[PDB]
Amino acid sequence: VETELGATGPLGYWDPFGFSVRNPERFNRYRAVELKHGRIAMAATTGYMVQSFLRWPGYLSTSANIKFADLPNGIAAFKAIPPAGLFQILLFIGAMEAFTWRYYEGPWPGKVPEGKAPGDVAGDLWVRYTDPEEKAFKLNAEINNGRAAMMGSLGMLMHDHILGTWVPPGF
Amino acid sequence: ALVDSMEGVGEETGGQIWDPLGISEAVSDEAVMWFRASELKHGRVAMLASVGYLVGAAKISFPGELAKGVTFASVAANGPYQAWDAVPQAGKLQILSIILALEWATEAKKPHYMRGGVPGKIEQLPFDGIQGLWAPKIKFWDPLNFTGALSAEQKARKRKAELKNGRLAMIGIISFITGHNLPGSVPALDSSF
Amino acid sequence: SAKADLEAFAKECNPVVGYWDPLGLADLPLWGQDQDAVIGWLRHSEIKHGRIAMAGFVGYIAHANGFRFGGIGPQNVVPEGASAPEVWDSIPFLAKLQIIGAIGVLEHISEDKNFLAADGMKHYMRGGKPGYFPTFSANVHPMPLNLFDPFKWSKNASPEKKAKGLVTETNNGRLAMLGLFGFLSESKIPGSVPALSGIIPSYDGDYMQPFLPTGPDTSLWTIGNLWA
Amino acid sequence: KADLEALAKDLNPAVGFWDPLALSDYSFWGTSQEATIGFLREAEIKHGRIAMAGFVGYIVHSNDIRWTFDKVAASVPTGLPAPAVWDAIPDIAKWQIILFVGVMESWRENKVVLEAEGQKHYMSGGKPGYFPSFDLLPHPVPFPLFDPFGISKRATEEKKAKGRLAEINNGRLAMIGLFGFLSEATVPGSVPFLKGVVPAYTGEVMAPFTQNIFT
Amino acid sequence: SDMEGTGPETGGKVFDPMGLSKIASAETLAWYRAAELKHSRVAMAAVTGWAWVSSGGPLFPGYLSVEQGVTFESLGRDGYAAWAAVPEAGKFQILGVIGILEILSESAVKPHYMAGGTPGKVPLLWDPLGFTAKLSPETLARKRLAELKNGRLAMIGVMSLVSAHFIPNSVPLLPGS
Ligand code: CLA
Ligand code: CLA
Ligand code: CLA
Ligand code: CLA
Ligand SMILES: CCCCCC(=O)OC\C(C=C=C1C(C)(C)C[C@H](OC(C)=O)C[C@@]1(C)O)=C/C=C/C(C)=C/C=C/C=C(C)/C=C/C=C(\C)C(=O)C[C@@]12O[C@]1(C)C[C@@H](O)CC2(C)C
Ligand SMILES: CCCCCC(=O)OC\C(C=C=C1C(C)(C)C[C@H](OC(C)=O)C[C@@]1(C)O)=C/C=C/C(C)=C/C=C/C=C(C)/C=C/C=C(\C)C(=O)C[C@@]12O[C@]1(C)C[C@@H](O)CC2(C)C
Ligand SMILES: CC(=O)O[C@H]1CC(C)(C)C(=C=C/C(C)=C/C=C/C(C)=C/C=C/C=C(C)/C=C/C=C(\C)C(=O)C[C@@]23O[C@]2(C)C[C@@H](O)CC3(C)C)[C@](C)(O)C1
Ligand SMILES: CC(=O)O[C@H]1CC(C)(C)C(=C=C/C(C)=C/C=C/C(C)=C/C=C/C=C(C)/C=C/C=C(\C)C(=O)C[C@@]23O[C@]2(C)C[C@@H](O)CC3(C)C)[C@](C)(O)C1
Ligand SMILES: CC(=O)O[C@H]1CC(C)(C)C(=C=C/C(C)=C/C=C/C(C)=C/C=C/C=C(C)/C=C/C=C(\C)C(=O)C[C@@]23O[C@]2(C)C[C@@H](O)CC3(C)C)[C@](C)(O)C1
Ligand code: KC2
Repeated sequence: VETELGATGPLGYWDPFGFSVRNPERFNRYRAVELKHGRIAMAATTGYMVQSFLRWPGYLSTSANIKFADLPNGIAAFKAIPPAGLFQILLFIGAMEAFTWRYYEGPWPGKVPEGKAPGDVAGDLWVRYTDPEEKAFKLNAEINNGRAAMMGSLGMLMHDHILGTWVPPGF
Repeated sequence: ALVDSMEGVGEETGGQIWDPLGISEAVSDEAVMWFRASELKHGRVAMLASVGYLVGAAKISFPGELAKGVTFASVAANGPYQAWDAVPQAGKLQILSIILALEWATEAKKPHYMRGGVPGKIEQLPFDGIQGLWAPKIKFWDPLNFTGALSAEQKARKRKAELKNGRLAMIGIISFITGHNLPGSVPALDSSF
Repeated sequence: SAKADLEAFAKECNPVVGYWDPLGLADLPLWGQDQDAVIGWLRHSEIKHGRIAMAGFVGYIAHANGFRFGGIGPQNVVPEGASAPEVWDSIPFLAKLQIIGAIGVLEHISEDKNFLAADGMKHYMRGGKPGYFPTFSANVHPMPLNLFDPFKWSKNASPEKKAKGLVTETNNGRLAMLGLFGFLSESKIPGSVPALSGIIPSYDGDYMQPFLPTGPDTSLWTIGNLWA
Repeated sequence: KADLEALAKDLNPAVGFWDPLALSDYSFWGTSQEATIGFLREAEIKHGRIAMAGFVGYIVHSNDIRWTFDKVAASVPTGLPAPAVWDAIPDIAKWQIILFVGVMESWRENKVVLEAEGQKHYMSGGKPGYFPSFDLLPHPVPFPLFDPFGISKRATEEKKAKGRLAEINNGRLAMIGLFGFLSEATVPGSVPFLKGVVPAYTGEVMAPFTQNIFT
Repeated sequence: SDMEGTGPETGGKVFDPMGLSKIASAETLAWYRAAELKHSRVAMAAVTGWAWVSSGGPLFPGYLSVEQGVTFESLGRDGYAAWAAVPEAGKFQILGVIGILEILSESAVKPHYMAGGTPGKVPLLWDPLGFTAKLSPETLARKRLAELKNGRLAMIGVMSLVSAHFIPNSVPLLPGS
């Protein structure tokens, strides 16, 4: 599994604990888990940075008298969302993952959907890169940006739970 | 080595591997050897910590004077929680310097425990063979050769006892600190901890 | 061999009752120590309890009547007539300490493997005779006369006579334990033993605490009493 | 083992195997059917034993009957039929009782001590409610729980089987009786027979300790 | 194990009720004997000092430290009270000489008692005049056994003195001070 995607940077194939050398047949599940984590992390990092200088106009509920511009930046912004809005967000995520972008087949654990690639959701109406060098570069860029976004989103979460902002002190 | 041929097992959890999270079979042998070394160091540190916390909570201080002007009982007047901070700065410096030297010397030895050594077998003389450094031949483990009258089977049985006691000591020292921090968490630990 | 000997001794103690073990302590491995050692410990402890109870009954009679030695000794501090629970209440504290120490020395000699192997004997748990006392013949400095037979008039006894003596010893020991705790129970709670009502006065101190109501600290030693 | 449930005829004729809520198959935690009914048998026997002991303890606590030299006799001498004198006990003693029960069950259900005795787990082909003896870590420990004096060291298999059937039946009836007592203590409901005038533990019977312990 | 030390008053056998052997090797038994011998000799010196000073003795004639105001007779007759009256320079000198002597004893015997050797045979500080330079090997074992017995008795002696000083009326022959 040393020649697969993600083993491109200065470290080559970097598996210290050896998850995929102990179980080489478990690489596809780990790749799907990493790809979902990376995509959620890119969305989270972009939301963290963009909510600081961009805010929607108008109200959020028009019943709890809560504005888009009144939610501060972060965890407290998710606090001030009304319970119906939280229910709708969870319904959107559940419908988005259980049926539309389905990362897992199988009864309980979820292997990989058929003979597709790990993280090969959406389908049909999605850009399919030909020219395998370009496809390999695009996929490796996706994976590496996902990993960097995981670390960044974790750091901003660590900052937000001990401050009022995700910006570290001194910045 | 593999987690199957390892001295943890124990008779309490049915005589098999306790691992309910599947950690032992999800990683390679090098990670398991690192985990065994970390568990053994944790257990020994926790045994020392549990005995020291019990002694400091019973207010059993040394007879004499810690620093010139500072009594052992003056530091141990409060509980073990407010005790390390009452130590003079030079004494904490010397203790942590000796611990630093011990860790560096035991890690800089021939066959590392992840590269051919035995995880948890600390070398008897960590400060021997270092160029420009002379230390007496006091052994780190057993300065008195207590485990020289022991056979291989007795050594294996006492290694099993060491592992079980280290696990119990980790639970106990975390129990002591949590019982001080969160009163009423541990029913036996009354006030002076 | 263990339980068979136990049945035989119980049958000789009483043909009617025979083996009476309702608790079944003769089947319990007391320290994971087989059957032989457990029954040896049980027989040795029963014999020791019976001997101590017989001696205690005689001593209780002697102190309740008033039977002092004479002068100078620890009897001089004990008042003339205080009942037997209170004569271990007025002797000096060091007298009680030295008495208990000498009893412990006797127990240790009765258990020390040098003394037992001197006169060809093993431990009662390891396969020796329960209740046997090795004579003295290892104690560095020589001892004048033994403890079981001080004047040695029982050296001509047949083994059958010795067995009947052991059976009588055990029966008398059991009955003396019962009598002595009749005395001790009447000294604590009234109306327990109907026969002993009004004879034995009540006692307030604890019987199971040796130095409770500890005695005084007096020096009865004269001539060169540098320990004032 | 599904047809091994024909022992309910021996427990009581006429009313044979009676399972309306058909728990006979109902795979628990993905285990097999025989393991599920082994769990059911062991849980039933444990509930019956605890119910019988709780019934006797209920009678004792209602009729006072305290220890002679116990210094934890500071509880009130009147006392609710039972749940207040449990509540009047200090919390450390209740915790020690609960930890004792947990230690003894963990001893009962360890497969090392069970197979050393010669008998497997109750969901792996073993008799439910066995409780093996003490091959403990260095601890002589005289007297196991079951027949410590040895009242049934020798016994025919017919007598043991009859005792097992009697144990299950008396356990069921003691579950019914003990919850009749607890019902007459709280929102009476057992006006038939009135159960013999039990005051009323206004509180919850299912509320151990005086403090909530945030759990 | 076999060693020296045993003799009469025990039956010609080893004395250890609590075990404290059968967990000991040759190295551990050598440490046991070295610690026993050092404790024994220190205790013999300690009883010979406390007994001489407290009971009687002419005491050392002179002054003890010409500058500070102390006299040999001004130290007193008590053991612990006179030790505190010894000046700090004298205490540090005694402790430093003892430490230098023992560090050189550890670094001077090349078959170390924990690595061979004979326990209790420290270099120097024994007979400078060679009183035992002609003694037979059989007689020397008797003297070593006598040293061990007298040392154990002296250990009990120093602890009796310490107990009598700290908790009064213990050790009944020793007085209240
Ligand atoms: C951090 C300390 C530490 C470490 C490094 C280990 C490491 C190990 N243990 Mg171990 N153990 C510990 C603490 C630890 N243990 C404690 C405290 C107990 C008592 C409950 C046990 C009880 C125990 C048993 C009974 C067995 C092992 C076994 C093993 C080995 C295989 C399991 C494995 O791969 O897990 C790798 C482990 C880790 C990578 C550590 C993960 C630590 C997580 C992050 C902490 C989670 C704790 C959580 C907060 C709950 C804490 C509450 C608690 C205080 C009550 C491995 C060498 C098995 C063995 O030796 O078989 C050969 C075995 O049978 N352990
Ligand atoms: C995690 C380990 C640990 C830590 C961090 C501490 C920390 C502390 N201890 Mg402590 N202690 C420990 C374990 C520990 N102890 C153990 C295991 C014991 C039982 C022996 C004690 C007994 C103890 C006493 C009696 C006293 C302290 C005191 C103190 C405080 C002052 C520092 C000091 O002089 O320590 C000294 C600590 C030790 C000497 C413990 C020995 C630790 C080493 C690693 C073991 C050496 C092995 C060997 C058996 C030692 C004997 C050598 C032999 C040649 C005689 C400090 C808060 C003092 C206090 O209350 O505050 C002033 C004090 O009077 N400790
Ligand atoms: C501490 C004293 C003591 C000891 C160690 C023994 C020991 C023994 N007796 Mg024994 N016995 C004693 C006193 C003692 N006896 C007394 C006082 C009597 C007269 C009542 C008897 C009458 C007797 C008979 C008739 C027989 C034995 C036999 C035996 C042997 C086997 C039975 C057994 O397991 O122990 C016996 C059981 C115990 C010692 C139980 C221990 C005491 C418990 C734990 C405390 C109970 C206290 C409680 C207040 C008592 C309430 C009494 C009442 C309400 C029932 C064993 C060597 C058998 C034999 O002959 O073998 C040679 C036998 O058949 N005993
Ligand atoms: C199984 C349920 C149960 C529970 C939760 C309790 C709970 C309690 N009992 Mg209790 N008890 C029970 C059953 C129970 N009992 C039974 C069945 C009996 C009759 C033997 C008693 C007889 C009893 C007495 C005489 C006293 C208590 C007391 C108490 C309270 C203090 C704890 C204590 O010392 O317990 C001690 C209770 C036991 C050791 C009995 C439990 C052991 C098993 C289940 C039954 C006995 C087995 C066997 C016959 C043992 C021989 C007798 C032996 C106890 C010496 C506590 C509220 C004390 C109290 O009221 O304090 C305020 C008190 O004085 N109990
Ligand atoms: C219709 C919905 C489409 C959704 C998908 C989408 O929109 O994807 C768009 C997309 C590409 C694409 C496309 C496809 C996806 C291939 C297909 C699409 O066409 C269709 C519909 O098929 C269009 C197309 C071509 O565009 C790519 C999006 C990529 C995205 C959003 C990547 C975020 C990285 C963030 C990082 C690396 C953060 C690092 C954070 C780091 C390194 C930190 O440490 C943070 C830091 O704070 C810390 C902790 C402390 C501070 O002091 C300092 C800083 C601030 C540094
Ligand atoms: C100068 C040489 C003599 C000195 C003597 C001495 O100094 O004091 C002596 C003294 C008083 C005195 C003094 C005088 C003598 C009157 C005069 C002197 O006046 C001066 C000089 O000034 C000193 C003074 C005041 O002290 C009083 C001595 C009193 C004494 C000797 C009291 C023994 C009790 C035995 C008991 C209680 C038995 C328990 C029961 C026992 C031991 C057992 O049941 C043992 C046993 O169960 C075991 C363990 C296992 C079983 O298998 C076997 C048996 C069943 C057997
Ligand atoms: C085979 C081998 O060699 O191993 C040996 C080693 C060893 C150690 C001796 C063994 C053992 C046995 C022992 C002694 C095991 C000890 C176990 C022990 C003593 C475990 C304490 C847990 C305390 C907890 C979890 C506290 C939780 C606390 C929680 C969850 C909370 O925060 C409470 C709360 O959250 C709730 C619940 C709801 C919330 O709304 C409110 C809050 C936040 C307040 C073995 C395994 O038998 C054999
Ligand atoms: C409720 C009620 O009404 O009941 C009443 C009844 C009653 C009776 C009034 C009560 C009582 C008190 C009781 C029961 C007292 C019992 C006392 C008892 C049973 C006391 C044993 C002494 C044995 C001795 C001294 C052994 C000597 C042993 C000797 C001298 C020897 O060893 C020597 C010897 O053996 C050799 C070595 C071998 C052989 O050559 C034979 C001889 C002898 C030469 C109670 C308590 O109030 C209860
Ligand atoms: C309207 C109506 O219906 O009535 C009302 C009112 C009323 C009547 C009050 C009610 C009630 C309450 C009731 C009926 C409660 C019943 C409680 C019940 C039936 C409680 C069993 C305890 C069993 C024990 C303790 C067993 C000990 C067993 C022991 C001690 C053994 O060792 C057994 C032993 O076998 C061994 C192991 C070995 C053998 O060799 C020897 C023996 C045999 C000795 C109702 C029914 O709820 C409702
Ligand atoms: C105060 C304590 C005490 C009392 C009150 C007491 C009472 C009686 C009675 C009257 C009821 C009889 C009839 C009797 C008889 C025998 N006693 Mg006892 N005896 C006491 C002490 C000892 C001691 C210390 C020993 C001993 C023994 C024997 C033997 C020898 C058996 C044999 O050699 O086979 C016989 C026949 C020795 C022995 O070995 O017992 C295993 C032994 O060591 N006895 N003993």
